[PDB]
Amino acid sequence: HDQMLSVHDIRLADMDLRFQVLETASYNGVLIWKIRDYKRRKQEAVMGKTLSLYSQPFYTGYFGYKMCARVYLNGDGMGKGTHLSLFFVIMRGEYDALLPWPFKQKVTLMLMDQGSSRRHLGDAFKPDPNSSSFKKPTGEMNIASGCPVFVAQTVLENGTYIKDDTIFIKVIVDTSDLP
Amino acid sequence: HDQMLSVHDIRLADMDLRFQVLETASYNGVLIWKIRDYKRRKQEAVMGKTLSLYSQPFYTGYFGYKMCARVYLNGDGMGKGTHLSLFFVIMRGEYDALLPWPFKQKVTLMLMDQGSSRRHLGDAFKPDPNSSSFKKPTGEMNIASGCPVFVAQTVLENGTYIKDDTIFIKVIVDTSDLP
Amino acid sequence: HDQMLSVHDIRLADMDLRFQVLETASYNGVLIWKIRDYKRRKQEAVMGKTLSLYSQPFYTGYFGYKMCARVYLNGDGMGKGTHLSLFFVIMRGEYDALLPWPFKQKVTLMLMDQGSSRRHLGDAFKPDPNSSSFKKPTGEMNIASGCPVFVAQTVLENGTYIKDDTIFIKVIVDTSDLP
Amino acid sequence: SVPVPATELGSTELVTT
Amino acid sequence: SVPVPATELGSTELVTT
Amino acid sequence: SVPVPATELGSTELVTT
Amino acid sequence: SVPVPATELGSTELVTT
Repeated sequence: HDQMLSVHDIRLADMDLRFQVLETASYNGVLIWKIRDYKRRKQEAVMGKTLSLYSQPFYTGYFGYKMCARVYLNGDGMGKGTHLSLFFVIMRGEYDALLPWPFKQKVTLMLMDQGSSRRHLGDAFKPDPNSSSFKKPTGEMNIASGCPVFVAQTVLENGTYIKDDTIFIKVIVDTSDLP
Repeated sequence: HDQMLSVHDIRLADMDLRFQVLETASYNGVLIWKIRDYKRRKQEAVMGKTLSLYSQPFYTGYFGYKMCARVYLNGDGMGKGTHLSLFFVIMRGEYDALLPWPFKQKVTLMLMDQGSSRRHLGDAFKPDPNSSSFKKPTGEMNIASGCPVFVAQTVLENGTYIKDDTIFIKVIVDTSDLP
Repeated sequence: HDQMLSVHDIRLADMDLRFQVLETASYNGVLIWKIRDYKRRKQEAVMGKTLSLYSQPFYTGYFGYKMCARVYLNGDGMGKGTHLSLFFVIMRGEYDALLPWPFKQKVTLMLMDQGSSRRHLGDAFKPDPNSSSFKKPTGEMNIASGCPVFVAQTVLENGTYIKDDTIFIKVIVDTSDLP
Repeated sequence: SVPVPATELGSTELVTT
Repeated sequence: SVPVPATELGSTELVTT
Repeated sequence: SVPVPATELGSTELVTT
Repeated sequence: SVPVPATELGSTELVTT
């Protein structure tokens, strides 16, 4: 009986994460990511406990690409320790066989401005036609791609971006050329 | 304690199916159905273990008709043993009282072509105004209706349609005349 | 000695069937099939002892396609119990590597009229470009293809077609576009 | 284009994954 | 004129004489 | 505008709430 | 309009009342 109870606890915990993913799932090609408790997680990134964070999956449509966002609070690569790194990730979708490849929809990475100025920091780019990040996925996720020097850490920590220890990240994927 | 554990296992299994239905639920009037492990299930249809398969429910909208798709791998009726039968099913929706009856939205049954040719096999039809399939539902589901001779078994098994032992079925329901 | 005698009897019986196939072999692209004792074999088809019968192989030429004819006395598929089903079968030829594929020669299925009227019942068709029946053979024979509703059983049993309990089946394959 | 009814007998299993 | 596949089940005996 | 690959090392935790 | 033969098997009961 004890063994079954332990299995039930694991299954119940797994279902709880499943509810949250479906609750925040989006199918309009635009992802809004809310990261609460920024202070403690930024310290964890500095200490190396958690280098990067993964967003909930989002889709261009009901049967579109399965995508997500990856962020480095302390920076990654050349932006380690001085900037914030944001990366765009292509995940394996259940309908990848019916979707055109390589991925070519325009991707815009934006950092929402929580202040009254609404001066959102953004950086738009076109997917590389010959990168492993935008090919047809073979594993669970492909190689993350983005801007390691998206926003400077000092610039981020000059107010209007961290309210209630929470940051907002917006990813916009163009769907005007997708059936 | 053992009796409650057995009840919990049944409830946990029921919830697992509930997650998948919501995960693949659609509300745009277009259903994409993925049927993996086609080889073993086609043999089961021949052996009579499972004659037909039911798709996940799909809707024209957030408060539209509750619909699904039914397929016979080995064929049904006059197409038994020689063709593949695809049937269109009307289910009882929670908002059926506010929807017009009988069902009259144009329904197109399509078989996705996984090859580079993208030569999808399709068959469009208009719902019969006086059939039990398109009336106001009284039970869980109505009588399945479709094309028992949709695609020939030999034609289906000539490549470009079964990749990784998986087939794709597309159902398109016109929603241009629905509020 | 007894074991060798049993082997000899099996080999002698196998050779006897080999003589008949060569005796009735044709190489002009036209097959005439004689089925004697129609009454007892029709009853066997009804009882399920022998559902279908296979004709002797025939060829378009000395180095052409290896082909045969398949007939259902009691009917097959949608014509079971009410019609006679005739199917056209592509067999694996020894020179299939030098022949064009898929099979595209016009095939005409005809039922000879033994009466003085000579009103032969026929049904001509063009091979399906994407069916497993007309592809390059991989096994001994491909999937049989034809008209399950070729001739009605009652129409067949209205005289001039069964003389001396024997029926004649003619298959014509066009060879005007074959070297 | 004429709809054709089904031949409901049994052995029905919903599949989606 | 559309070819129709078969319903291969069994009990097949080649006959020619 | 040129995409830059990542430096996947480890310590990845999905966060969404 | 083409007549279609039957599939006489059995279990025939004349009914008229």
